[PDB]
Amino acid sequence: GLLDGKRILVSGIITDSSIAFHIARVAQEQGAQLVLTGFDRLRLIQRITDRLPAKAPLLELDVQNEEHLASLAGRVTEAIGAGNKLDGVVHSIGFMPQTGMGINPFFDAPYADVSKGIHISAYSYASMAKALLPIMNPGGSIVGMDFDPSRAMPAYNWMTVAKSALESVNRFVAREAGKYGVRSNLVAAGPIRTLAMSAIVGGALGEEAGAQIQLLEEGWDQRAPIGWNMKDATPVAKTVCALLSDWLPATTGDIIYADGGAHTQLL
Amino acid sequence: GLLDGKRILVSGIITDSSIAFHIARVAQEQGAQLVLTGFDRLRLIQRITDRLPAKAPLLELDVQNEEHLASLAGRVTEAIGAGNKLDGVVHSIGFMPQTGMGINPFFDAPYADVSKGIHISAYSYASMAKALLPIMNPGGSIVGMDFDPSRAMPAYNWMTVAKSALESVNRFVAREAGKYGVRSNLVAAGPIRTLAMSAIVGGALGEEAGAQIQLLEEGWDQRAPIGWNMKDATPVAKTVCALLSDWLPATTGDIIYADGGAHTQLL
Amino acid sequence: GLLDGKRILVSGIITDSSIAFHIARVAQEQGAQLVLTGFDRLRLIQRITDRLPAKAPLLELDVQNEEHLASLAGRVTEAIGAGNKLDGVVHSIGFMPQTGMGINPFFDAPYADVSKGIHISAYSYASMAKALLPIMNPGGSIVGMDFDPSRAMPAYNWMTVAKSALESVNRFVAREAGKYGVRSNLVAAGPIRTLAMSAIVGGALGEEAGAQIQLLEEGWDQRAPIGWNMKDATPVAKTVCALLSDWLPATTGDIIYADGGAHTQLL
Amino acid sequence: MTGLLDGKRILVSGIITDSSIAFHIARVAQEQGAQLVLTGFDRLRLIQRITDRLPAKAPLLELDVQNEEHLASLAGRVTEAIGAGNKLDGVVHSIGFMPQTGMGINPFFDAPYADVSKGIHISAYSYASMAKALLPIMNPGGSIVGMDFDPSRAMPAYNWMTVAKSALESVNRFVAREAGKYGVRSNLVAAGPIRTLAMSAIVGGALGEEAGAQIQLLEEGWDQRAPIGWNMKDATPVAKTVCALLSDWLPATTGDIIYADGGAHTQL
Ligand SMILES: NC(=O)c1ccc[n+]([C@@H]2O[C@H](COP(=O)([O-])OP(=O)(O)OC[C@H]3O[C@@H](n4cnc5c(N)ncnc54)[C@H](O)[C@@H]3O)[C@@H](O)[C@H]2O)c1
Ligand SMILES: NC(=O)c1ccc[n+]([C@@H]2O[C@H](COP(=O)([O-])OP(=O)(O)OC[C@H]3O[C@@H](n4cnc5c(N)ncnc54)[C@H](O)[C@@H]3O)[C@@H](O)[C@H]2O)c1
Ligand SMILES: NC(=O)c1ccc[n+]([C@@H]2O[C@H](COP(=O)([O-])OP(=O)(O)OC[C@H]3O[C@@H](n4cnc5c(N)ncnc54)[C@H](O)[C@@H]3O)[C@@H](O)[C@H]2O)c1
Ligand SMILES: NC(=O)c1ccc[n+]([C@@H]2O[C@H](COP(=O)([O-])OP(=O)(O)OC[C@H]3O[C@@H](n4cnc5c(N)ncnc54)[C@H](O)[C@@H]3O)[C@@H](O)[C@H]2O)c1
Ligand SMILES: Cc1cc(=O)oc2cc(OCc3cn(Cc4ccc(Oc5ccccc5)c(O)c4)nn3)ccc12
Ligand SMILES: Cc1cc(=O)oc2cc(OCc3cn(Cc4ccc(Oc5ccccc5)c(O)c4)nn3)ccc12
Ligand SMILES: Cc1cc(=O)oc2cc(OCc3cn(Cc4ccc(Oc5ccccc5)c(O)c4)nn3)ccc12
Ligand SMILES: Cc1cc(=O)oc2cc(OCc3cn(Cc4ccc(Oc5ccccc5)c(O)c4)nn3)ccc12
Repeated sequence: GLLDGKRILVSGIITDSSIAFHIARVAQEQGAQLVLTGFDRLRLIQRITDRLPAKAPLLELDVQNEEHLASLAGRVTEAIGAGNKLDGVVHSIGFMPQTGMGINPFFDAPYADVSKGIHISAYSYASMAKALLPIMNPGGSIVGMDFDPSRAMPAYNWMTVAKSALESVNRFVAREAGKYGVRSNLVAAGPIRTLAMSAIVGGALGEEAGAQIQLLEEGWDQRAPIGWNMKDATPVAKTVCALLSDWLPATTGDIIYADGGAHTQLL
Repeated sequence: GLLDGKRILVSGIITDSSIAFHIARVAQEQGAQLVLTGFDRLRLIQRITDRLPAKAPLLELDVQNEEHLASLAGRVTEAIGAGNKLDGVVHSIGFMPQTGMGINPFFDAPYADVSKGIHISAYSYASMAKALLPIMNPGGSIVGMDFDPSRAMPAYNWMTVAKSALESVNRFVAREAGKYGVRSNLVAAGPIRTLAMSAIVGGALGEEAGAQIQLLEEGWDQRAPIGWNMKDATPVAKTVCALLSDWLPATTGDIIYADGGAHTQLL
Repeated sequence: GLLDGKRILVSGIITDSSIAFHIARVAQEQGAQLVLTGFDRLRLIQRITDRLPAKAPLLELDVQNEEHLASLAGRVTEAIGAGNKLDGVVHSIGFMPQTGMGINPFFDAPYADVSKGIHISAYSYASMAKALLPIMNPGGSIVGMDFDPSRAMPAYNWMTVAKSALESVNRFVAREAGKYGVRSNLVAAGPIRTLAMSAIVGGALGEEAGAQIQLLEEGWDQRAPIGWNMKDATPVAKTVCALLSDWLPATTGDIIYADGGAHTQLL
Repeated sequence: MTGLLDGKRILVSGIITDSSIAFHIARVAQEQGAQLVLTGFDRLRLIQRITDRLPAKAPLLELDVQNEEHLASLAGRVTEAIGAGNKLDGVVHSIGFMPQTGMGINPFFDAPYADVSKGIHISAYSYASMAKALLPIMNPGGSIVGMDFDPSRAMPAYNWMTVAKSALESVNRFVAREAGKYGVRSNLVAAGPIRTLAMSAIVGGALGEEAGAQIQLLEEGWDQRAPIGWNMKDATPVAKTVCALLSDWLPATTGDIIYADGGAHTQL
């Protein structure tokens, strides 16, 4: 049990393809006791989370809702029991309106759209850490999901901007989390076919979704020295669990790349 | 005449200490014909800009005002004359509310304040390029001001997140501007005593402002192999002019460090 | 056991303070079956390895001796039993002559000395992977020890160049290892009081050794959001074991920073 | 005053053919008023014919960066060429070499250290040894510029030259620490691909039958990646970037890398 006895809050399950679903599955297989947070369709998410290896309380969390955030630690504490604290927090949340993605012109995305995406995808990492650090044990770990935004790329558009914001937020979350003996890190994952990829990325690409996703999949697997499988979230979930474990105890404010080594190779 | 006969739009002048004031001064000393944009205190900005080596048309430009941005190209064309286009555009604009700066807790900055800062400091780089690219000549150059946000640091707080988003925005503006034969780059300057430093950073640092700024100047100057004088914007102004000129014609989506070499040295 | 049943080669032990000694100890506490390699003071190394939880075979390996490298895989197979292969390889080797370190002028290190340092510290990562890759199992992992060379610093001098070379070598060794299903990563560790730190770094600093090392420990701990203990190799050793495990299976050609997050913070 | 490098005395090393990056650096620097001192290696009679194709006449000095005597006499020979009492305002290092075993389709692991070490000596250590030799005859406000090819990520064919470029980048950061004492800047120009003798003879030669396909993929792929396009046949943009660094217009940039690659390294 890599996470045996650890109490871990995992956010971001929307379907069984979600990276958070696989983080939760691997974490439960490794002995973690989970609290899950879901957004919007809690009744559908409930149905999905029933397919996880073990039962886990499901709490509603809209990161844009200040009352959900203010009552969060209290709702987590009643779910895990008084006296118990969290050892891990998984932020696997992202959003960007379709206007800030795909073939929609980069300059045409209104700031209202971009700002909502930045709020959910980047600011929410600080807001979740602010709400959960008061109930985190020393030695704990906060992990957020990133997609390497160091270079501009096709389709990802304003989400790349949101991920660059996220990386910077992570380094500041590490400064605040250090006061609690808590580490804060991002897992920069390769492309995994999720509902976000299909509905947000795919949908915003339209006529170009097929070619772009094919080129992304073939190019990523070629670039990755050990290959990359866009339909297998397990290596990403295992990396998130390594950061939640006690086996990366000196890493904070950082980014672990679970991308097959793709970011290290030009071609 | 490094910028001889170039029509250059310079935004960001508020006082004679502004980085945009020194860029405007150096650019005019190099033969550039300027169009200056100012925000909020245009009567006072007219007084400051009257101190430049040559008088230049001053236009109002609030980067949050959609009408100012939509009318920008037409107002510039009216200033430079029909049939003329801009060769350079300088974005030297930044803002971050007090809550997102200094000794005020990072976690206590509301997203409304952070979003306002990201709008002005990062999104406006894309909205200014979108407004001005249709009126820019091939071979042109768009330059924005950055402050190395790759590592977290005391006091800079959410402005670091805005600069990280700005760096990502710049890489996407480079893609769009490339279609016009225009380069887009950021100049990451070392610290310079401007109104933004004293009023925004210093204001948010409270009683710890004098010591933190003195510590920053000494540290930066010690780390920089060629030294650093935060009272002198000229080295920074010259670096922006090098980017506006045809002497860096193969550089786009990039950050040029005008910081004394500080970011290349640990101690 | 995180490394249950894995056969791992650990090079680089000279004293019980060596980072490789703690990597070997932690790997053995986690079920790894080790094969140890040592250089020059084999008798001392044998006494040192007698302090490890389990007595592992000790193999002579001077990384500048082509006979030792050409016979390495055969000697390793004699040690771990024919029919058995390595699951992991740890490179924890470094050397730089005194002229290429400390207060000795950077410009005065003769190339013969710098080349020796680069050969042991950087090229040996590729020569070790070349010898051991044919006897490594798919899923295997090669880990090297690095010290963040992205920025110049005092005293490290030509060893910073050797580490920059090593980071590049690591990225190519990942291209080669990838075809065998083997990962290749580096652990950029924070400062640890080892024999190399006192004899090589401290030795080259002269009478400035205590003050410089005291400043390094204080500065590193100050910068690390989770703190840093120069007398504690265990967090570093734990990180190397995480890379040797199946829990980072999508990371290759990469660098994981086991430095307390110090590289992500300016101050 | 009249030219970006007016009145500056600049040493330019690395000219071998008129396609060399150093040749175009020399040409553009002379076009901007720089008085040059050129350095050449091995084929000095052939190089003298190449250096006569430049806009203005410049002295040509022999310099094998692996030769202690050429380095020890260098500042003296430069002082003789520019006149005593005059100093260099710039130094350009556009030198590189890596034996075939360390390049192309030759297996990365089979490159012997003797070969790799020669390449790192010529391509990375020499940047420090040239600075050590020329900093004592450089003026405050001076500038040392070296040539780099972005080694932050592994790539096909570049193999051990990537390792030398990584070492060079780290050397440049330390050369900045030393040059700073003299008020001199030290930077690299990470240029995009340019059709030079090194590309054809060393890279192409090491690529064997894959030379044409890899060069065509490199050429078109870089142009595509670069938001402003990239012309592998035009070294002028790179030459202008080196002159920009040798000028007084990047006065606060040291120990750094300026990318003259059309922006390609910023795009995935
Ligand atoms: N799928 C990939 O290839 C990939 C790669 C790298 C990083 N990521 C990151 O992984 C994370 C999860 O994405 P995914 O690919 O698993 O997709 P997904 O669609 O399964 O997950 C996105 C999640 O964000 C949640 N979310 C959106 N708005 C929210 C709000 N206001 N409040 C709370 N939750 C909200 C959704 O409910 C959903 O569970 C995101 O941060 C994403 O950017 C994904
Ligand atoms: N001063 C430094 O040390 C330093 C260092 C690195 C980068 N920078 C950057 O330089 C730029 C200019 O800052 P400065 O230091 O010269 O300070 P400054 O106060 O002189 O400049 C900031 C400018 O932003 C303008 N601005 C604010 N909100 C705006 C809006 N809504 N629309 C249009 N303009 C708006 C202000 O009117 C002012 O002219 C900023 O991007 C800043 O982050 C400054
Ligand atoms: N100590 C630190 O603070 C620190 C920090 C980051 C990285 N590192 C790296 O970790 C590694 C281990 O060093 P350490 O700090 O544990 O010091 P150490 O003195 O314990 O180990 C250095 C080892 O290198 C071996 N070595 C030297 N020349 C060799 C050769 N020719 N062939 C084979 N082995 C050879 C020595 O025998 C010794 O075992 C080195 O690569 C070092 O640069 C150390
Ligand atoms: N050509 C490109 O695409 C490209 C791209 C980026 C960087 N670079 C770098 O630019 C520099 C110049 O290369 P180039 O492309 O102009 O090729 P080139 O063949 O024209 O120049 C290489 C030069 O190095 C010289 N040299 C080799 N060994 C030497 C020694 N022992 N002493 C002195 N000089 C020596 C050669 O004589 C020649 O003048 C090299 O450092 C190269 O790595 C080239
Ligand atoms: C290199 C490359 C080659 C190519 O041919 O095409 C590309 C297309 C790309 O851009 C589009 C994209 C990003 N990804 C990975 C992902 C998918 C879902 C994510 O979750 C989200 C959650 C909310 C909002 C938006 C996204 C996410 O953050 C990352 N897949 N598709 C990126 C790179 C290339
Ligand atoms: C290393 C260090 C040591 C130390 O003791 O203290 C520090 C304080 C720092 O953070 C505070 C800061 C940043 N600077 C530089 C600047 C000043 C004005 C800017 O303009 C703005 C425009 C709008 C909004 C906000 C700022 C700007 O973008 C950057 N000066 N003050 C950063 C680093 C250290
Ligand atoms: C910021 C700072 C302040 C200060 O006052 O002083 C410093 C000295 C530093 O540079 C010197 C150094 C590096 N370290 C960490 C290490 C120690 C041993 C290693 O092993 C080796 C094996 C073979 C050869 C050389 C070293 C090693 O690779 C890294 N400790 N000392 C770096 C930074 C500062
Ligand atoms: C992106 C990409 C796509 C692709 O399909 O293929 C590639 C092949 C590459 O690697 C091979 C190479 C590097 N270049 C650029 C150069 C050419 C000459 C140089 O000068 C030297 C001086 C002495 C010794 C060796 C080289 C030099 O430093 C860099 N041209 N060929 C690199 C990148 C790609």
